[PDB]
Amino acid sequence: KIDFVLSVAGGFVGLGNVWRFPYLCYKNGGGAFLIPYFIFLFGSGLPVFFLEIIIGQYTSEGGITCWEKICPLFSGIGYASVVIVSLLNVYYIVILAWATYYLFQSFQKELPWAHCNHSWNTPHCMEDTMRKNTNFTSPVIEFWERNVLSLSPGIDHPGSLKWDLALCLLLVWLVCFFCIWKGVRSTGKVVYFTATFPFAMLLVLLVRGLTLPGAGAGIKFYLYPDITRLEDPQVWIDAGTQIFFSYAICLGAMTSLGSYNKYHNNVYRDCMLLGCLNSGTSFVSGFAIFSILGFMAQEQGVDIADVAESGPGLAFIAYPKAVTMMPLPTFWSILFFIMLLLLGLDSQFVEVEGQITSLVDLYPSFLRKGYRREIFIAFVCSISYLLGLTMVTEGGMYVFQLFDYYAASGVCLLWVAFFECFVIAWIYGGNRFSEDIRDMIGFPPGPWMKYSWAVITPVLCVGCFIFSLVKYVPLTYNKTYVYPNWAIGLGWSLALSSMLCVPLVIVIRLCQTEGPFLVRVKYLLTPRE
Amino acid sequence: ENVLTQSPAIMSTSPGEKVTMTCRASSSVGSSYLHWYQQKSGASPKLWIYSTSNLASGVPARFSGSGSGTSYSLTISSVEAEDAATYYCQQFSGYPLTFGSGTKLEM
Amino acid sequence: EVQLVESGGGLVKPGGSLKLSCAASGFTFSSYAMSWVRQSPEKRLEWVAEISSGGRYIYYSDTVTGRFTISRDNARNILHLEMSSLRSEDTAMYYCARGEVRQRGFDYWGQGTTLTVS
Ligand SMILES: N=C(N)NCCS(=O)(=O)O
Ligand SMILES: [Cl-]
Ligand code: NA
Ligand code: NA
Repeated sequence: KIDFVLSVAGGFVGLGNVWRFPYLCYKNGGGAFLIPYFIFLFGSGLPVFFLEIIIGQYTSEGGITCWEKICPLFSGIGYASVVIVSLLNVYYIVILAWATYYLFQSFQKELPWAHCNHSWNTPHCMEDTMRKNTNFTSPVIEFWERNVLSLSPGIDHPGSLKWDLALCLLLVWLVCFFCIWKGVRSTGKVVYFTATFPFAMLLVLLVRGLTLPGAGAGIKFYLYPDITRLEDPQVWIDAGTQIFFSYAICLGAMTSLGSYNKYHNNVYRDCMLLGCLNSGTSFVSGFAIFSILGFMAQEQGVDIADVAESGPGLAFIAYPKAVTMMPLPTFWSILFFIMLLLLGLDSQFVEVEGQITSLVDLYPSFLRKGYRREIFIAFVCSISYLLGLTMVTEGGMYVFQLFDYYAASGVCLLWVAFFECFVIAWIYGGNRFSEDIRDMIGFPPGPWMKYSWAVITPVLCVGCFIFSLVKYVPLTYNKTYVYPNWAIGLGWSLALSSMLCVPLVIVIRLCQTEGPFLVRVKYLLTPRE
Repeated sequence: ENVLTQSPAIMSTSPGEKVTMTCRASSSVGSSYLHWYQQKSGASPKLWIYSTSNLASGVPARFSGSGSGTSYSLTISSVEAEDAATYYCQQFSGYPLTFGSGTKLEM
Repeated sequence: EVQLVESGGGLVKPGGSLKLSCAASGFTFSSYAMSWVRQSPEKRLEWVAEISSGGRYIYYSDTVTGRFTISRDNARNILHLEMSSLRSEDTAMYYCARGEVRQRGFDYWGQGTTLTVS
């Protein structure tokens, strides 16, 4: 029934499509991004999404515990997934904090990013219309930098705590608490609006973008590939782990959703249609963003790669500009940020719900019902609030960029995808798993799925992983700022926190199990109830 | 046990006439999980229609299928002596698997 | 895919035991789920048991679930059905059928073996 379809659609369609994909594509020069993007999509993305859903549906266990019924030895995959979601939920909601701040700033006769008579603006401001007539800055960019973000000169300078963004984070976390606690904002007929309006606004933005003068230059930037860049491991990791991010895999959240589905339900077609929806909205909203970028390039007289931030703020530069080019800008500003809030908040609801269902399944003795499950959820939300609050400082953009790069992205996703596919294909067995799928959905996976799990996904993950280490380049925030070495170490700390769960859980399970080593391994390789 | 029943248990017919057969289930059957089998007199059955409308490899194109939920049907544009056989509908949605009572076309 | 051939039909006393065989050829027998279907002297088809490709999932009809045991030999491409206590209602024509895909049905049927319990 459509509870599953709606849960998945609202979960893994979200800010990954509207906000992350455009900025990673822009960061990597546009067209070159799509080749590895589609290679990963059809090699690993859809098959691993189906794999996660099928694990969940087969075991009827949530995220961590399903591996006890498939391969206990590699139970560390579940803990790695859950900690990945723990960090994602910490940093992902800061985007909703920014969206809330923008929305409250929309309630004006004139939008604050339309011109720079305002106080925060540098003396070097030039209103974008007149620039074509020094290091001038656009009001749309420096609203983002100096009012919303109040950007510190570096991560080494935390600066003050933004007392307004703190309450924006508090508001969105309260919304998450009351939605997950009471179960509100799901399964109702109101979902007819909640699931449809965001795509309507995306269509409005796309129609605006494609009609702006200079859109064609942006689309050429978007679709023409410079094969030279591909030589750099950066585009490959960015695209492949953007696939893994956008599909919410390696989180165990999709596995958690699958655990609620009936054992004999045929999910394959639904999974393929949902994947089409996800990758399609990403690719299509690419045309919305890059048309606006081409328009800005034509208006200001600078190359497309120079017009905006090569980073997280790309959406908060581009769409704010677009809504300024429409009748009654305040109306469309409010609608844009309500669309962004709804689209991200359901993906936040799904991710937090998956985290909680995965965690309560470990100890159902406690955490049973509203008498204590509500308190556990409240504790999780409070902790995630205090951690996300670090990104609300003036230096918070650098911390957010470090989180977005390392904590739930990059090699840590490749690691989990590799081990999931490797376990199922070679430790458990493709022959066993295809028979299980035949028992559940009624027909075997077929060769695309079987070989994607057996060879293609492991090969792609290992290739990108090793390629990024042979041709290493460090992180930079906006192509100028270089992180200090301790910040790079912190990013690797975040990534390794997720990755090391597999080795350490393996050793923890080899210990405390009885008997010689051989029987220990054989016992841990054997499923359990 | 989902009981399947076919109404026209026997069908007196002559070449050139059109035919439609009915197959009702005690419980709803998914469209992809109902099939029709032919069995010539004195020989083992052969798959005839699957997924409620997809014709098997050897069946002539004159056959067709339709249905949804609790009721299904199979039809012939025009019969021929080669079509004189017993046709069984079968649900494959859940166990035990059950075949219909069968309908025999007499000419 | 070409061929299925049953063997082992015959005459046994009421309450007796009998084992049927069904050899396969022309396809990789280990890759397809297999089923036995039963046709009474009244020509009515009745399903008996299913065994999946790896033999790990097995299903029985409610009228045989306590008395019939199904098994397969993937190393020899032969399918087996064993009846422990044959009731009078168990006399019938027995077909082994290839049923790998539930959305596609029984692709191929064997020639069948008659079982008599006079
Ligand atoms: N957060 C993750 N990873 N997935 C949710 C869907 S999306 O908003 O990132 O496209
Ligand atoms: Cl995406
Ligand atoms: Na969403
Ligand atoms: Na997505």
